[PDB]
Amino acid sequence: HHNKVRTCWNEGRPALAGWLQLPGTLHAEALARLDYDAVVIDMQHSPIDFGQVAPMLIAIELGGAEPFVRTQVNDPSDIMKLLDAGAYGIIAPMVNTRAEAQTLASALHYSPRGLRSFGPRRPSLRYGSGYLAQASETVVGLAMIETREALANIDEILSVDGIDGVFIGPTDLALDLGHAPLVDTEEAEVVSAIAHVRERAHAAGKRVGIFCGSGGFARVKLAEGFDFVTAAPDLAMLSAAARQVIADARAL
Amino acid sequence: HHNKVRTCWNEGRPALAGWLQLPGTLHAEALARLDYDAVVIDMQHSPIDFGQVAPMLIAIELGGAEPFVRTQVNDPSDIMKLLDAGAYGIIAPMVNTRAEAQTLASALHYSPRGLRSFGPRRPSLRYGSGYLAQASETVVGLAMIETREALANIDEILSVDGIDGVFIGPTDLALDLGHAPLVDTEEAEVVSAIAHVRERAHAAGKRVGIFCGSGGFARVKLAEGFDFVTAAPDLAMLSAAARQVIADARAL
Amino acid sequence: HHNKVRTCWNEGRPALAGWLQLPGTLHAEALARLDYDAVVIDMQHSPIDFGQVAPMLIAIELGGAEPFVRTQVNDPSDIMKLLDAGAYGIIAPMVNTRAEAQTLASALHYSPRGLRSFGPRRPSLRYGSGYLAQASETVVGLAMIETREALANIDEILSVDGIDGVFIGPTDLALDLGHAPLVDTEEAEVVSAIAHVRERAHAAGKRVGIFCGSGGFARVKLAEGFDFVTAAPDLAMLSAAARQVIADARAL
Amino acid sequence: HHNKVRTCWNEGRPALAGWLQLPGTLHAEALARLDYDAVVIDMQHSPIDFGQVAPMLIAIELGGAEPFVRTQVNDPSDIMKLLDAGAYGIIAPMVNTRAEAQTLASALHYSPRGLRSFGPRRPSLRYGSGYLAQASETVVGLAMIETREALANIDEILSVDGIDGVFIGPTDLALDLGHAPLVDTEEAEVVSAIAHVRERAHAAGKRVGIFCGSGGFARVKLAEGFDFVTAAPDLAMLSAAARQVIADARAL
Amino acid sequence: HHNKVRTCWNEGRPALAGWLQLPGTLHAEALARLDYDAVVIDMQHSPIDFGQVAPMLIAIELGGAEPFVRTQVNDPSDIMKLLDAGAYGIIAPMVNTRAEAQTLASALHYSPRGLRSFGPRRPSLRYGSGYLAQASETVVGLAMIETREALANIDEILSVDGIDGVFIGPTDLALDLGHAPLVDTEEAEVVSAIAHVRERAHAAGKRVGIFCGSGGFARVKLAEGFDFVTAAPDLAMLSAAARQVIADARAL
Amino acid sequence: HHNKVRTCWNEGRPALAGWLQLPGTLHAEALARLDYDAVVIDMQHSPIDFGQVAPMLIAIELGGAEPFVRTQVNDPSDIMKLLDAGAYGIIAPMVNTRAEAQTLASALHYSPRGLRSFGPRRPSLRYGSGYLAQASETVVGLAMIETREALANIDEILSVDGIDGVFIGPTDLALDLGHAPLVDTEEAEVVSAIAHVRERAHAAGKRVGIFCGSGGFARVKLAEGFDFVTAAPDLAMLSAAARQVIADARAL
Ligand SMILES: [Br-]
Ligand SMILES: [Br-]
Ligand SMILES: [Br-]
Ligand SMILES: [Br-]
Ligand SMILES: [Br-]
Ligand SMILES: [Br-]
Ligand SMILES: [Br-]
Ligand SMILES: [Br-]
Ligand SMILES: [Br-]
Ligand SMILES: [Br-]
Ligand SMILES: [Br-]
Ligand SMILES: [Br-]
Ligand SMILES: [K+]
Ligand SMILES: [K+]
Ligand SMILES: [K+]
Ligand SMILES: [K+]
Ligand SMILES: [K+]
Ligand SMILES: [K+]
Ligand SMILES: [K+]
Ligand SMILES: [K+]
Ligand SMILES: [K+]
Ligand SMILES: [K+]
Ligand SMILES: [K+]
Ligand SMILES: [K+]
Ligand SMILES: [Mg+2]
Ligand SMILES: [Mg+2]
Ligand SMILES: [Mg+2]
Ligand SMILES: [Mg+2]
Ligand SMILES: [Mg+2]
Ligand SMILES: [Mg+2]
Ligand code: NA
Ligand code: NA
Repeated sequence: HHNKVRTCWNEGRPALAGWLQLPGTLHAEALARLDYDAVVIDMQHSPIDFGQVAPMLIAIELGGAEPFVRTQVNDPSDIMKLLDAGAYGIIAPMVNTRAEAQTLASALHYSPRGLRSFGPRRPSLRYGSGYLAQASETVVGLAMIETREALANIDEILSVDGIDGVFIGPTDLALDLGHAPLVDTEEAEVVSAIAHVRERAHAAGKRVGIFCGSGGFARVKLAEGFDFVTAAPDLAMLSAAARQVIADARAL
Repeated sequence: HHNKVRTCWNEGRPALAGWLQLPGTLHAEALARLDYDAVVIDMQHSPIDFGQVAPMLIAIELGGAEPFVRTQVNDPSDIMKLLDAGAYGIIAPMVNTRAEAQTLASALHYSPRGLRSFGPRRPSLRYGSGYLAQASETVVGLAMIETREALANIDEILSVDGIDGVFIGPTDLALDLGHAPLVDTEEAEVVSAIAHVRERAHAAGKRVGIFCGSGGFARVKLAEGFDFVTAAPDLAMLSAAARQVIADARAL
Repeated sequence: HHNKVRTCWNEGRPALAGWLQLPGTLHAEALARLDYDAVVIDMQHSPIDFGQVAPMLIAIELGGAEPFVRTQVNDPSDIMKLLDAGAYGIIAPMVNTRAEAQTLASALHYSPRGLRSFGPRRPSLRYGSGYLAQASETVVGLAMIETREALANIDEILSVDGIDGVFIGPTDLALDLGHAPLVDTEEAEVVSAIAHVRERAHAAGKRVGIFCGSGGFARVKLAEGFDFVTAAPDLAMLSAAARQVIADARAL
Repeated sequence: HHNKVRTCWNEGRPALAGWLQLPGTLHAEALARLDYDAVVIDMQHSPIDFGQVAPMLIAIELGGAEPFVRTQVNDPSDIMKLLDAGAYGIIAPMVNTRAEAQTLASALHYSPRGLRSFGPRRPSLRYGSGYLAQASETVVGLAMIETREALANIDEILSVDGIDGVFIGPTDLALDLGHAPLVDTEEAEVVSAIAHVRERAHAAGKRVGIFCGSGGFARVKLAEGFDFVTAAPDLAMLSAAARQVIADARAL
Repeated sequence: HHNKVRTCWNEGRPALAGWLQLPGTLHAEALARLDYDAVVIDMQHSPIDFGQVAPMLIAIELGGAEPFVRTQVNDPSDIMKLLDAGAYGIIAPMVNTRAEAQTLASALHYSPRGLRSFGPRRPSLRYGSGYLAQASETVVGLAMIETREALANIDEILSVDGIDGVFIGPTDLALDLGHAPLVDTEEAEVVSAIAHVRERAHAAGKRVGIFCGSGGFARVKLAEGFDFVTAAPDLAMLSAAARQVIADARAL
Repeated sequence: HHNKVRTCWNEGRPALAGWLQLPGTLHAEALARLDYDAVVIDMQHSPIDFGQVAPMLIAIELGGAEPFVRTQVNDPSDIMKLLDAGAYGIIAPMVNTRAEAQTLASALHYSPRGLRSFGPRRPSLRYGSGYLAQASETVVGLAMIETREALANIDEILSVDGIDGVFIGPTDLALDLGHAPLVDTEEAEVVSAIAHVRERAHAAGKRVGIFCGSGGFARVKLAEGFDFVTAAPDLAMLSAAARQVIADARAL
C-alpha cells in the first residue's frame, strides 16, 4: 500500500531500478525479486506492446518491485491506460518544453489537479476503497530530457507541479549534441550537460534520474546524488553474459 | 543448406549451443548471432508453448544458429509439428528405454526409415525441391539420459539407429541418484555416471552431449570429448548478471 | 444487413447494451446471445488492446448483438481501423468541444461527408457489394460527455452532423464536478447535469445514452427517455456474483 | 510460503475455491482477492491453453488465493510444466483406475516418491532455496471421479499414496449413470453415489472435493464434510448476472 | 442448427471444403463465405496451435461454413477440447488400426455411445437446450488413411460404428508406398489404392473423403463418388497466385 | 547489408513488392522468397497490430525481401518503434501537406537530419557497429497521396528532403474525387491524376510508387516508369484463387 520508489525518497534514499526490453513475465518476476526498488518496462525501444506489458506489470508487482513503464510517447490516453493496468511509475520520452511536461502531468492526476479519466481497474484492487484520496501519491512521473531543446527549457520543465522530476536519456542527448550515442559516456560536453540537469533539478527541489549501462557508472551516479538510477537493460546484460560464457567455453 | 551442428561434427569439431527458457524473438536472434552453433529452446522447464516457440525458430535461423528444441515430452506428433515449423534439432527428455528411443527415432525420419508425417511447411522453404532426399540429415536428434533406469539401459539406447546419440540431463540424474540437483556438480557418483555415459556413447560410435551451467564447466566437457555442450540458460545468466550489477551499484 | 441499434431507433424503441472490460471471445458471444441489442467493448478502462478486441467483434456478431467499442481516445485512425475490423458502433471518450466532436464525425464517414480511409475488410464481407452506398448508416457514433467543459459546450457538440448524439460518462462527470465518482449516483448536481444533457440532446433531435451500473438504474434511465443504455460491466457483475456465492457458501 | 489449501486442512477447516473457464488475468486477480482459498483454472472445458493459463497463475497468486488447475487430461508432462509455471494444485479429470491415479501421483513428487522432472522455474522463486525439501507439501493433487468405472474402483484409487484424495465431477457422473448432466442434481442415484465417494474417501483418511454450481449447494456440501468445494464457474455466474440485469432493465 | 456437411449428405450431395494452414480469422471468414460447405483447419502441418484455432472456429461459423479441424494427432482429450470450442468436424491423422479408429469414435460421443466428457461451452450456445439429445449428429468424424498398414486394415477401420468414414491422406500414402509424396498423383499404385479405399468405404455404407491440391482433381474425385473433397490449401493457393502476379508484372 | 529496394534504384531498376493484410509469419516468409524485392505489411486496413507485425518483419527478412510497413497513421513514435523492430521501409497514409511530409521525414533520420530516437534494437543486429553512419540509407520512406488536398500540395510534398518520394493510394484517391473506389481504375480523372503525380515526382527527381490490384496493371505501371509497384494483397489473391478452385471443382 505504498509506491516503493516514493518510499525510498520519503525515507531519504535513492531508488535503483531495472530496465526491461525483453517481453515476458518470468525474467520480470525474477529481476523484481532482486534488490531493485522498481523495474522499468521499456515500450519505446523494444517490441513490447500493450498486450505484452500488461502481464509483466503483474509479475513485477508479485516479485516485490514497483512496476514502471517508459512509454513509447508522451500521450495522455496511452499513459492513463497503463496506469489503470497497474503501472505505478511513468517515464515519458522526449519531453522538450514546459507544455509537453504539463501534458505529462495532466495524465497522472485526477481532477482537479489533472484530467486523468476514472476507471482504475488494477489500482483499485491493490489499494482498495481509499484509492481515490491517495491516487496521486501512488504514481511516480518523470519527464525525459534527451535533446538540446529540453536542455534549453530545463528550468521551465522543472517548474511543472504534477511531475516528480526528470529522467536523463543520455544516448539521445549525446547524439543531439553531435556525439556518439554511447551509454555511460565520458564526452565532456555530455557529462557537463548531465551534471547541469541534476544541479537544476535539485535547485528546483525536484527529483532527477538517469539511465545507466553498468553497475559501476550507476554507483557513481548515486554518489553524485541522482534520485533514480536504472541499471542495466536485460538484453544488454544477457548478451554480455552469453558472450563471456562462450569465450570461456571456447578458450583453450 | 546444412544443419550447422552436423557440419561441426562432419568437420571434426564439437558444437556449442545456447539454451533459452525465456520466450521471445529478440534475445533469441541476439544470442544466435554470437558464436553459438545452435540455440536450444526449452519447452519443458519454461513457459514456452508452441505459439511462442514458432517465431523464435525463425529468429534463431535469421541470427545464424541452428534452431533446436528440448521438448516437453518424447511425443511423436509434437516432435513432427516442431520439425515442420523449422526445428532442426530435437532433444527429448526422459528417454529411459530402447523402446522410447525407438519412438524418438520414428518421428525424425520419413518412411521407410521412420513414420514422420509429410507436410514440411518451413523445411521445404529453407531447403527447396531436394528436401525429401536429404531430410534425415537436416535434423539432429538426441535422447536425454536423466535417470538410473536410463543409465541401466544406456547401451540399448545407444544401439538405436535413428538418433544421433544422447544428451545428459545432469540435475535430474543427480536427483534420481539421491543427490542434490546441482548443475555442474562435483558429486563423485554423478560425475562417474556422466563419464560412463560419454564412454559408452563413443564406444558405440554415437554422439554425446551435456547441459552445462557455466562456461568453465563447458570448457572442461569439451576437453573431455563431449560432442554437444550447452551453456548456459538465458534466465540464469540474466539473473546472475542483474545480481552483480545491483551489487556493484549499491556498493559503497 | 442492418445495424441493430439503428433498427431499434428506427422502430421507435431504445437500445440496451452490454459492457465488457474482460478480454476474450467466450463471454462476449454468451452475452451477445442474451437480450442485448449491442455489446460495447471498453478499450479505455480495461486491458483490451487491438489484438484482443478483434476476435471479440467477431464473437459478438455471431452471438447476435451489434459490436460496439468505447475507444481509448478520440483518434481518427484508431477508430477507422476498428471500423474496418467490424466495430459498428463507436463511443469516443472525453469529447469536450465541437471541434473534437467534428474530429469524431470525420472518422465515421467516407468522402464527401467525412475523411474515412477506404479499405473495409470486414464490413465488405458482412454487407457485400452495396456497402459503400450504405456505409454511414451501418455505423453508430456517440461522443462522450464527461467534464464540466463538455457540459459548457453541450449545445455546440450536439450541432455536429456526423454523429448520432452523446453518451454520458457519469463517474468522470461526477469527479470533475468535485463529487465521488459513484456509478448511478444520487448526487443532485450530477443528476441535474445528466438530465440537462438528455434534455438538450432531445431538443437538438439527437440521441443520448448513459453508462449504468445496475439493471434498476437502467430501467429508470429508459423510462426517462434515454436512447442507449448500457448495463452493466462484465467484471463488476462477475465480482458481485462471486461475492454472493461465497457469502452463501460460507454462511452457517 | 504455504499452500493455502493445505493450510486450511492443517488448521481443521475445508477450502472453498473459485472456478474459471474464461481466460485472462483481470477477473482472475479480482476473484482471488475475495474469500476464496484457491481459484481453479479449467483447461478442459474452456478455451484456456497453456499460453493463457500462465499469466493467470501469476494473477491468482498476487490476488491472494492458491492457483489450481483442472487439466485437460491426466498427462504427466503436461502436469509437470504447469507445476513449474506455478500451479500449486492439480485436479486431473477422468481418473478411472488405480493405475491412472498412480500416474497422477508420479507427476507430483520428485524422486524417490515420484518421477517429476526437476526445473521449478516459478516455485523456486516463490519458495526460495529450501524448495526441494518441501516441494511435495507445496502441491495439492486430486483425482477426478466421473464415471461408473471410477466408482467401481474408488477404494483402490483412494489407496494411492501420492495424491491427497478425489474430486467429484458430478455432471459427467450423472451422464455416465444415464441421467441428465445437471449440476447440483437431486437425482437419487447420483446423490447416493456422491455420498458413497465421500464416505469412502474419509474411511480411507483422504480428502474429497466436489464441483458445485451454486453457493447454496456448496454450503450443504461443506456441512456434509467435503474438504474442497468449488463454486461457481465464472462464465455461468456472469451469464446469470447479465440475464438478471437485462430482465430488471427491460421490466415495465 | 444443423451440421452443414451432414446436411449435404442427408440431401444426397457431397461436401466441398476448404483447407487452412495459415492462422488468423480474416481469411477464414472470407473463405467460409464462399461456396464451401466446410472449412478444415490443419493443426498438424501448420503453425496453428489451440490458441490460434479457437477464434478461427468462430470466424468460419460466422462466414457460413461448418468449422472442421484436422488434428495434430488422434488424441481423445485434444479432440474433446476442440469439440467444446466449436469444432463440428474432426479429421484425425494416421489412423492405422481398428483400435485407433475406436479411440477416435470414443471422443465424439457422450456416454453410452462414447466417453466424451461433458462441458460443451460453444455447442450449447449454438444449439441451445436440446443439444445433448442431438450432440452426436452435430459432429462429423473421419479417420485418415495414410499408410500401408491403414490399407491393410481398411475393412476393420470401416466397421467402427462411431465414425462417419475415412479421409485419404494421399501424399503420406504415396510416400509410405515408396513413391514421391505428390498431391493429385497419377502414380498407378497410389491411384489404385485410393480407388480401393473408396470402393471399400462405399461397400461398408460409409463416407469417404480425400485431400486435393487443385480444383480439377477435386472435380474428378466428386465424379468418382467421394463424399468429402477438400481443395486447396490456403498457403499453396496464395503462393501460386503470388507467383503468377509476379510473372505477369515482370514480363516484358 | 543493403536495403534491397534502394539497391534496385541504385542499379537502375524499379522495385516490385508484395502486400500483406493477413497476419502471420508463414505466408510472409513464403512470399518473401518469391521474386519480390520487398513485402509491405498493411497496418491500416487489416487486423495487424504491433504484436503481430513484429515476427512478420523477421520472417520477411529471412525469406529474402526487404520488410516494409504501411502504417495506420503518420505518427512519429509509431514509425520509430517499427524502425527499431526492423521495418526498413515506411509508407505513411494520408500525407496531405508539406508539414505532414516533414513530420514523416523527421521520424526516419537521426539528429541532425531528423529527430529519430536512438535505440535500434534490430537494425543494430542486422547492420552491426557501423549502423549509425549508414542508418538513413537503410530506410526507405514514402508519403501517400490519397486526396484532392494531397494533389493540390503535390509539389510542396515532393520538395521535402527526408523522404524518398510518394506512393499513390488509388482507391482513396478515386473516392475523394467522387468516383468508385475501384483498384486499377480506368476512370479518366483518376488516371490523369495518377499520371500527374508521377510526372511531378520525376520532375522533382523523386521516386513514385502505386498500389496495384493485378499483375497486368502492375506491368503497365512499371512501363510508365513507376519506381515502386505493389501487387497484390494476399487476402484478395487468396480469395480469388479459392473462388476459382471452387468453380472448377463444382463444374459439371
Ligand atoms: Br540482489
Ligand atoms: Br545499455
Ligand atoms: Br560471441
Ligand atoms: Br543452470
Ligand atoms: Br436475456
Ligand atoms: Br459499474
Ligand atoms: Br468475499
Ligand atoms: Br455450473
Ligand atoms: Br464461391
Ligand atoms: Br497441395
Ligand atoms: Br517468383
Ligand atoms: Br486489391
Ligand atoms: K525487489
Ligand atoms: K510551479
Ligand atoms: K551463430
Ligand atoms: K542398431
Ligand atoms: K442479442
Ligand atoms: K449542424
Ligand atoms: K483470497
Ligand atoms: K497405500
Ligand atoms: K459457405
Ligand atoms: K460395426
Ligand atoms: K525475394
Ligand atoms: K527541398
Ligand atoms: Mg532516448
Ligand atoms: Mg531434466
Ligand atoms: Mg469516463
Ligand atoms: Mg467432468
Ligand atoms: Mg498426411
Ligand atoms: Mg488509402
Ligand atoms: Na496510438
Ligand atoms: Na499434448
